[PDB]
Parts: sequence; C-alpha cells; structure tokens
Amino acid sequence: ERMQILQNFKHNPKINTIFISKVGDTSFDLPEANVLIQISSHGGSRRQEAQRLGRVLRAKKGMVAEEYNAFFYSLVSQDTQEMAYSTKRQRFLVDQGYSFKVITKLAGMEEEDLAFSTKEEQQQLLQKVLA
Amino acid sequence: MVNVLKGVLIECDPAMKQFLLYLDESNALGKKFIIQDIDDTHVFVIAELVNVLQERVGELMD
Amino acid sequence: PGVLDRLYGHPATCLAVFRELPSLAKNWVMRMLFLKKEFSKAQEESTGLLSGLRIWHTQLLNLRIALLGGGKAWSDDTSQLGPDKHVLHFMVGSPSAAVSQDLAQLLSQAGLMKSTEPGEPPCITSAGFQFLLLDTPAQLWYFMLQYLQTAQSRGMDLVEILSFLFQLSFSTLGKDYSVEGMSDSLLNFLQHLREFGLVFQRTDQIRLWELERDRLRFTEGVLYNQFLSQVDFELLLAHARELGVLVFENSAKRLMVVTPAGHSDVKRFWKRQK
Repeated sequence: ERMQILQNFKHNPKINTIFISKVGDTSFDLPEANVLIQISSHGGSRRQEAQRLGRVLRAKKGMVAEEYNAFFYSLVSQDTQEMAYSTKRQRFLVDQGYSFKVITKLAGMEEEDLAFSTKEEQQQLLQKVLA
Repeated sequence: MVNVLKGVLIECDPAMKQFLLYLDESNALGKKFIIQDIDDTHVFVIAELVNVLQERVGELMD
Repeated sequence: PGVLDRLYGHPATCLAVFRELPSLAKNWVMRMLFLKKEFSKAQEESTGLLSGLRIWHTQLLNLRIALLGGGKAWSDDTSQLGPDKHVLHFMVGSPSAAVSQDLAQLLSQAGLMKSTEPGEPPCITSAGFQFLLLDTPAQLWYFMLQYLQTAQSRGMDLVEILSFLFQLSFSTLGKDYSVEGMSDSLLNFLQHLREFGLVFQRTDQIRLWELERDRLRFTEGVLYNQFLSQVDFELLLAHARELGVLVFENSAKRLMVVTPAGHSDVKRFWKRQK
C-alpha cells in the first residue's frame, strides 16, 4: 500500500498531496515534490528539518533557474511553547544559506470555504482532543 | 437608566485567551479579585489594578 | 528697455492680487527679484514685500559690488520695516528676511544688538509651544546672525548672541519630547556659536519588531453602566455615547454598556440634563 500511494503521488496528476509520520527519516526513499508543510515545531532536531527539506524538494519545470521554485512551511501556534523553537530554527536555516521569512497574517483566509466555520464545530474537536 | 456606574477596565480578548484569564482568576493566590464579570465571551469587566498583573501573568505563562 | 517695466509689472500685479491670505508670493517674488528698489518697494503691502525682500539678497549670489552697497544703504529701511511688522507665517517671514539680510553682511551689528527682533527669536526659541516650522526659521536667523559676525572684535551683537545660552532649557525640553527636529536646530545654534567666537573662547531584526509589539498590548480604561430603570434611558444614554464615538461595548438585553474614560464626563453631564 505504501508503494501504491508513493507511485500514485509521483506519476498520477490526481494524487498531489500526501501525509507522512517520522518513518521517513533514517533509511527511507521519500519521494520527490516541490512543497513541504510541517504542522508543528516537533522535537526531532532543527537539523533533521533541513535534511528532510533537502532530500524531498526539487524545482518545478520551466522555472528551474529562478529565485525560488519549491516551498517549505512550518506552522506555529502563537502564545504557546511551540514558539520557542523559532529563534534557533531561523538562525540555523539562514546560517545554512536559506532564504527564510515569517508570515504573520492571511486576510485571504477570510475570502473562502475552509473548516471550523463556527464555535460549535471547534467545540466538537475540543471535546475529542481533551479525552 | 443611569442607575449605576462602575469604573472598571474592559478587556476585549479573544475567545481563546479569555478563559485563560478566568483560570488566572481562580486557582490563584491573592487572586479571584480580578474579574468583575464576563460581559461577553470576547469581553470581560475586570480588575483595574489587576490589569497590569493579568497581562504580565499571561505573558509569563504560556 | 521699455518692455522691462511692463513685463515685470504684470508679475507685480499678480503678487499684489493674491497678497493677503496664504503663501502665493514666494515663487512669484523670486522672478520679481531679478528684473531704489527697496525704497519703492516699501510703499507696497508688507507681506510679499518682505518676500521680495527676503529673496533679493539671496539672488545677488563688479556691478554686483555696486548692488550690495546699494542694498546696504537701505538696510535700515527694511530693518525699520521688519520690526513694527512683528502669524507663524508672518513670523517666519520676518526672521527669514532678517536672516537673508544678515548673510548679505549689509546689516549693522550695532543697532542689531539693541533691537526687539533679536529678543523675539530667542523668545520663540524658548517657548515650547512654537511649531517645528517656526523653529527652523528662528534657528536659521540665529545661525545667520552669528555668521554675519566674522570678527567679534567689533560686534556688540556677539553679546546678545549669547542669548543662545538661554536655549539649553528648551533643548532639555524637546529632548524630553521626541522632537528630533527641535534638537537638531539647537545643535546648529551651539555649533555655530562655537564657530563664531571659537577663537575667543578657550533575520535578526525580525525578533526586534516582535519585541516592539510585546510593549503595546490592549485593554481600555473604562466606566461600566448597569441597573438602568427602563429601556428608553439605556437607548438615550447609549445613542449619546455612540455619537460621541466612545462606546466600547453595548448589550440592550443586559441594559448594560461601556464608555472609555475620555467621555465619562460628557455622559455624566447628559445624565444630569435630560
């Protein structure tokens, strides 16, 4: 089932997003892509984020010699212990030569359908998570 | 209707942090003085003098 | 040559027409400058006349030598005119004009030493209230006055000039306020003062805009209103806060509302009358 999902992700133009756990690190042939999102700051190593980025991401066609043609994202919840990892992460990646920025707002998230459209929906998840 | 007036500070926090302040209010020492009442989910009538403490404590706390 | 009076006359006319209220004159006065000028000018209305007065000395910069001397001759007339005339705009005009005459080096140091105009520049310089715009012309005048003296051997003025010393309190203020423009002007005064009389006298930053934002965080200083006798008195007292723009919140089902401290008093007054 992994080799079916990964063959589909690499060749099939219908299968363009996949989700993966810690098993990619340490002896694993992660596939090629052009976009990497980490849902959390974790506790695996700032240096493993850069190994994982480096082994997964490549240039999108046509644009193969431009300022950027691949994208990495790390998502952080404000006002939590998740924020502490940033001043280290930021210093590490820029010392590794990477262009790195902080995005602090998305006012176009207020222009389309997305999940958690109400307090009641958010409450439904809050009860499940608390248990 | 100008029956009663009360100088207080109106805090317009988010639906996330407000309950945190409430938690600050209880389970605390020398506290519980802090919140006058919860007018809205977003807004609370609180403190005065406590505001400095509430903000600072929130800062120190995660 | 018959043309000369006519052409320049038309601009004299234009300046005359929109002479009174604003600051139209400056551009036109300059044109006028090139083409007993001072004696004749004196009759004309003060504003604009001063403008012409200001720019003409500047414009000078053989026959030129003759011009300067000629100007020197009626430096007194302008000086008499300068005082007596003495808004911020006018004030700017009087010192700008004086400053300009000073760089020309036509003005008599004596005479200047004992005159109201010198008191007036340090007066505005002293007062906190004066705006940045008045300040810069006042400052410039002082600088130019000192500049004018290239001697001090014979210059009574470089005594009154000492009036700069009074300014330090003003610089302390100004510093207290974040008025960089008011401080820089002071430094120019000091530096110029020393100059004349010197002989005589013995990424990373991303966390720094975040650390700035950590110093701003919200709440408001506020009066709450409750236990209102009937709905009409909530709605009157509420509408009369909303037109005052100092409603932070309202809930008509509570009969309860909030005003920030700056309109507590307009609400306390409306609650007493109606």
